[PDB]
Amino acid sequence: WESLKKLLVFTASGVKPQGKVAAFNLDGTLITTRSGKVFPTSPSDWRILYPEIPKKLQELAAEGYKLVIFTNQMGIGRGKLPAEVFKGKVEAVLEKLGVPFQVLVATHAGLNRKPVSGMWDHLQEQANEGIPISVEDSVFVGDAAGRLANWAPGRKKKDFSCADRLFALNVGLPFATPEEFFLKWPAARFELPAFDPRTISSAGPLYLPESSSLLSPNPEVVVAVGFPGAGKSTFIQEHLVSAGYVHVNRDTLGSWQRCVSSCQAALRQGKRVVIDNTNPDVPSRARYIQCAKDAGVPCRCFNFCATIEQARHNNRFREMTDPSHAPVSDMVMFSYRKQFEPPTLAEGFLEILEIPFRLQEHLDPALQRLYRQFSEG
DNA sequence: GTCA
DNA sequence: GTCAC
DNA sequence: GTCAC
DNA sequence: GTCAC
DNA sequence: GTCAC
Ligand SMILES: Nc1ncnc2c1ncn2[C@@H]1O[C@H](COP(=O)(O)OP(=O)(O)O)[C@@H](O)[C@H]1O
Ligand SMILES: [Mn+2]
Repeated sequence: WESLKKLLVFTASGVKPQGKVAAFNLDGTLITTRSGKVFPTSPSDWRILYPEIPKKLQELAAEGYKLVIFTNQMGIGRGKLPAEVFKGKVEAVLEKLGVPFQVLVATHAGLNRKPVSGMWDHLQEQANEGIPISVEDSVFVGDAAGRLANWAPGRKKKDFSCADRLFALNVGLPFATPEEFFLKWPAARFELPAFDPRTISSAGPLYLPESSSLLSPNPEVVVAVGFPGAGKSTFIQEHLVSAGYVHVNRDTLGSWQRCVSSCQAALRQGKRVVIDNTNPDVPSRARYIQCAKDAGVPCRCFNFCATIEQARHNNRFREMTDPSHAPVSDMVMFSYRKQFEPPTLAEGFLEILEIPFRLQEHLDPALQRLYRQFSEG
């Protein structure tokens, strides 16, 4: 065993560096509960999932594969499951399996939690003896495979997650469910998430209508509207603030009232101001429209188009890339969704720019890779 | 993020 | 300093 | 309660 | 956390 | 402490 950075690593005696791997998930793939319940009642509540398993694990072992387990255990980092308790469930599990295994445990959220590919990377980079690992000559077996309800005669309930299949996808590993793999069952029906980060691009206009202009040389108030994670601050900094707009932000000032004051003062200095809040509904936007009317200046709306799933994906990406910032929770997202009212001219706007979400152009490579990965099961 |  | 938000 | 598989 | 008290 | 899930 060893305790690393948001990661656990049990390495067995007899585990040998190899250039192909056969990796599995733990719960639901190698073992299951005797209870028939999701989580283990006793710490004795576990049995091998199929009797075929140790036999196949032995063939693979001799056919040269390195044997590895990729398991999410966040209940650990969240204090719902003491490490040493779990630390030895797998030690136990290993013996009944017989074969030498290498175990990688994702204790927390972030790059290491499947479907994101951290644990895999940690293996090719640090956990072998530098010997490369052929992705296509490898394989991942997992039960979190997004299978539909009633995916087989016996099996009624839909999978709780598509995390294992998506992990495979992000890596490029061939994938199979424990039944397809161990029992030679035929591929089951399944569905992937509706939002696919791989097909997001930079193609198309930065804003609509294209006839309009992003900036104005005269004082105005620009009111952003959009989910947290829609990319408002990033866009506003790159195109408005760096050109002289005063950046007014509740996150920074503490209250809408202070935003209003600060907007008022900026207009008094003859400046152009942008309100970088979520501003989801008519009453939130009216605050700033009123300021514009009072100062006798135009008010425009930048309406950020990111969908909830796009914004959630960005939020996950922020957690992994920018930790000093506090994670927005889904509750915040669902609340925005219920509050939301489309911006319209009747509110008193001079115009409304729609700002579609467009992948960042010259994005650094290694972060493009990360951004491209499915980040939730 | 928000304080409606 | 407490309060509703 | 909001980061158990 | 800030607002209005 | 509130919210939607
Ligand atoms: N156009 C874009 N392409 C790729 N990533 C983006 C884009 N806009 C924002 N991001 C990333 O998404 C996250 C949210 O950005 P941010 O501007 O803070 O959103 P908001 O201000 O709407 O909450 C950040 O990680 C940021 O780097
Ligand atoms: Mn922001």
